[PDB]
Amino acid sequence: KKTKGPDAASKLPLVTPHTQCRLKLLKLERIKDYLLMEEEFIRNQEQMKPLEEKQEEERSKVDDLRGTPMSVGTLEEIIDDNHAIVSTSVGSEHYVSILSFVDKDLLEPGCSVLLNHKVHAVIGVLMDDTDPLVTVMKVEKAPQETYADIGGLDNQIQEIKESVELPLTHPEYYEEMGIKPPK
Amino acid sequence: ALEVVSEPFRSFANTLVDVCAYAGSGNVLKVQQLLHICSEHFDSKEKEEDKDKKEKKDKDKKEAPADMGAHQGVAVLGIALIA
Amino acid sequence: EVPKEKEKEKVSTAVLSITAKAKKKEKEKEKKPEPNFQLLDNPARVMPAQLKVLTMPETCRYQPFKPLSIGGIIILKDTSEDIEELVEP
Amino acid sequence: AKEWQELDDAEKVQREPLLTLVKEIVPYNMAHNAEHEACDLLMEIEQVDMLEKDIDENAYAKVCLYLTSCVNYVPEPENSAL
Repeated sequence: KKTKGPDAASKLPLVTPHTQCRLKLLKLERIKDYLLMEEEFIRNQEQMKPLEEKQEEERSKVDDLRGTPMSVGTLEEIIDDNHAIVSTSVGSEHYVSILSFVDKDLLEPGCSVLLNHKVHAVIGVLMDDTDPLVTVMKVEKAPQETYADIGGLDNQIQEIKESVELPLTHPEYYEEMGIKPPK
Repeated sequence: ALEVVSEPFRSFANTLVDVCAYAGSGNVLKVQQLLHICSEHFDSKEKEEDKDKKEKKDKDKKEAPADMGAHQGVAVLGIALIA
Repeated sequence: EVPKEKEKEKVSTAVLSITAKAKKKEKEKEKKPEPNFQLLDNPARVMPAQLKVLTMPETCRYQPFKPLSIGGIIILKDTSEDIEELVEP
Repeated sequence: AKEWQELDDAEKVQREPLLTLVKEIVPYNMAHNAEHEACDLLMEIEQVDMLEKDIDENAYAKVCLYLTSCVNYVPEPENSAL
């Protein structure tokens, strides 16, 4: 998938005039207007469309079969189609049975595997095990500055722009000669 | 009003005609009212296929927000009409 | 005595922007018997709260010789015959 | 509008449109006529700022295009021999 997860930001397209002025007032009012429109629409459509015949009885069955407090364990040498070995956090090698809900693909050795608490059984795959000390380093509220805020560093800014922005802005410019973009 | 003389396809044409009118005239009154009613009156019953045209025409009357509200329309569209 | 089966399933608006002024201007432009003294049938229920405050209906030809402050079957005085509405449902 | 706006040729020019708009919305044409009877002509140079702000504002106006219509009639004289 390789999701190109952006900074999930830019919710401020940026007010053009910074001098207190009715132009600022009107523009920010437009911003608020669209934001309120979005809130209203999402709430209204959540309430409407009576799909209350939801839960897709079957998914309820799956949740039922996978009990409460599921545990996180590391999959290990997979033995048979309907059988595999798991290693709990205490490093104990149980021998569980892969139930049908689990896609036989996506379950490779070393991939964190969900389990049923009572009868250790691979119930589902987990593709989000990023170290909670590492996910805290993703910027999700883009700092509010623009290349115009910085000044007097033309030559020293063009150099970074030619290796952090242009290579993904117009990558044809680079391939046309075949030079690999500086990294 | 004169186009109120037909079946739900009259509502179709109503949405279409309002949209075809307000091409870039960014407003909130008509946009809000259509955005709301079109999807709050046609998804429940068998008669449907209107709730697509309003959003698919938010561009019209909004496609030229001095190139400012475009970055907001993108947010509303992408978040809502898909997710 | 009412089905009392109502259902809205609607969402109330929250539109609140500069557009409120246009809404207001356009709106201006566009706009520019009981019980406790009734009657009752003969074999009608009489609650004990009113078994002592009812009314004597003298219109018909007969009156109850028993004092009228209680409930229960009370045999009235027999007047002359040939009365009206001799009904025994 | 005729005196304080350009009291020293300062950035007060940006505020005169605000005043004349939030006020005299309907008689903005006439308020502008009184204001520009002398203020615009005393400095033909200032009119550029007025045109700039009105241009950047035309994209923003009331839901009903009475202002947008208003902000379209008004700029003609400014674009005129003024």
